[PDB]
Amino acid sequence: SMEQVAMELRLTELTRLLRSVLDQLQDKDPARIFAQPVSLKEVPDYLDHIKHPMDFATMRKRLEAQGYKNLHEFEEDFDLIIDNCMKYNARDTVFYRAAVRLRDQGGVVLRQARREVDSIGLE
Ligand SMILES: O=C1Cc2cc(O)ccc2N1
Repeated sequence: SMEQVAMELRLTELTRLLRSVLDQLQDKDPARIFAQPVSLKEVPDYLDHIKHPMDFATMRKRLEAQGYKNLHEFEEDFDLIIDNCMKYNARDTVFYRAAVRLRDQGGVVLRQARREVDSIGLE
């Protein structure tokens, strides 16, 4: 139907915006601490601690499959990256501190993304 196509165009548009958001968020992780899934070889007990692992590579895969239906879903995954890290790692670690900085710097980007999605009406 034309309606299905129209909705698919909207999703494709949302995906374009979220790709820009994702790039901006990942730029705030220049150490690439969150670039890839935590290695279960390097950290064999990780899944005993963290029940829903997340990372930028995994988000990017879901994104390119047009797997985010709205900004909320995307934000959920971003928050998993930060929240998982701040639980597994102690306060005095480079990992925890990187998560705090990513959360803080990233709030700015996500604040504008919310306004843009609403105004352009992408969801
Ligand atoms: O959250 C993490 C993931 C990781 C990998 C590693 O080799 C050492 C520490 C930590 N903390």
